[PDB]
Amino acid sequence: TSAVQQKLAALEKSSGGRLGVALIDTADNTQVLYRGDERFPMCSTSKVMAAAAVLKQSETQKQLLNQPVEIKPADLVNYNPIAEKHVNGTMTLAELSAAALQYSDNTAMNKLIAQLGGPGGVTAFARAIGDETFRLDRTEPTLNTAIPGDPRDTTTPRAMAQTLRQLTLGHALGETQRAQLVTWLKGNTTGAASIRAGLPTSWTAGDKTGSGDYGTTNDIAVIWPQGRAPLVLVTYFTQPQQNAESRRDVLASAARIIAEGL
Ligand SMILES: O=C(O)[C@H]1C[C@@H]1C(=O)Nc1cc(F)ccc1F
Ligand SMILES: O=C(O)[C@H]1C[C@H]1C(=O)Nc1cc(F)ccc1F
Ligand SMILES: O=C(O)[C@H]1C[C@H]1C(=O)Nc1cc(F)ccc1F
Repeated sequence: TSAVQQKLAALEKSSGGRLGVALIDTADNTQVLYRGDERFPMCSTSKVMAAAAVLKQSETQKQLLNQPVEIKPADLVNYNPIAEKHVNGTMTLAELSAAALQYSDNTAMNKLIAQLGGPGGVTAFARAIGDETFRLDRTEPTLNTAIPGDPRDTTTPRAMAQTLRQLTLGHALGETQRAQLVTWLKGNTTGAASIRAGLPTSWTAGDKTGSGDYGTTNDIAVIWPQGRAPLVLVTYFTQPQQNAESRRDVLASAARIIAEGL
């Protein structure tokens, strides 16, 4: 095991939880992995798959993103920063995708799931792009129960890094769609204490965070340094106590360790 792996392991030991990291450097396509093949609860990081899948639909349904979707009072779940603003109104599939990605809105995510025919339809997209590891099983908010050993709504750091790469840097999506996804991720509001906090301040990043029970604290990011090829980094973290507090600082520190290890 490398120096970076030794430092990640020490970080993990200090934290009291379980840490999963995957970095892909698109320069030589080398990967740095820590518990890169263990399952972790995705929590809101799964929102990237649901949004990408609706993007995929729009490559044939050209005005899909502009379609109004009713927000009903019964639609609202535990955390709806944007959707609660449009109750007895409508938001578009574009606005829903933005709200899900940028504010982590759970009602928004449930609309995206419905648009895909259920959690199976989101998993269908993963399979359509070669990700055989991602599984989405539940809707919001129960997908965040993050129960130790539960395989539902999990993926591995290696799979999610490979997927995020294909979506934002690769050609799993049409160009218009990819660029929309990159824009959306770049404008995330929830990520300042996570991966971004561990990165040289002049790097551009887009990311999606996620949190859940068992103090589960996640972030997935595409990163663009300057004068070197982009990176994708996944940092997943979960803890033994059901009511454990969030540890975004762990993700910041994993990303600092990786950033130094380049
Ligand atoms: O075992 C697995 O995870 C893969 C082979 C199973 C599979 O693709 N199932 C599956 C895929 C989907 F996209 C939706 C529902 C499903 F049950
Ligand atoms: O979905 C795929 O193309 C890969 C996972 C393989 C598969 O057989 N899929 C699959 C299996 C199932 F049992 C149900 C739905 C599915 F899509
Ligand atoms: O965590 C997020 O990204 C936002 C979506 C909100 C959410 O459901 N998270 C969440 C769920 C839980 F069940 C427990 C803790 C949480 F932080």
